[PDB]
Amino acid sequence: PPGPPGPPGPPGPPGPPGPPGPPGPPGPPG
Amino acid sequence: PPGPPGPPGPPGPPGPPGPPGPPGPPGPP
Amino acid sequence: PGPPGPPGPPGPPGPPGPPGPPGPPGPPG
Repeated sequence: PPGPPGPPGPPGPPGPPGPPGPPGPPGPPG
Repeated sequence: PPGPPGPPGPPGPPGPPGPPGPPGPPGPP
Repeated sequence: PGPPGPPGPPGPPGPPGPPGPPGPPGPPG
C-alpha cells in the first residue's frame, strides 16, 4: 500500500503590513 | 508507493504594524 | 507499505498586521 501522508507543510509567509495609523492630535494652539 | 503530500502548513505569522498615521490637523488659532 | 509522502505546501500568508502608530501632533495654529 501507499505510505502515510507526508508531514504538514511549513508555516506560511508573514502577513502584510497593517494599515496606516490614525491621524495625530491637533497641533498646539497658536 | 510513497504516500500523498502532507496537508498545507499553518497560516503564516501576522504582519508587522502598519505605517505611522498622518500628522494631526493644524492647531486652533 | 510505502514511505511517507512529500511535505505539504507552505501555509497561507498570515493576517495583516495591526494598524500603525498614531501620527504625530499637527502644526501649531
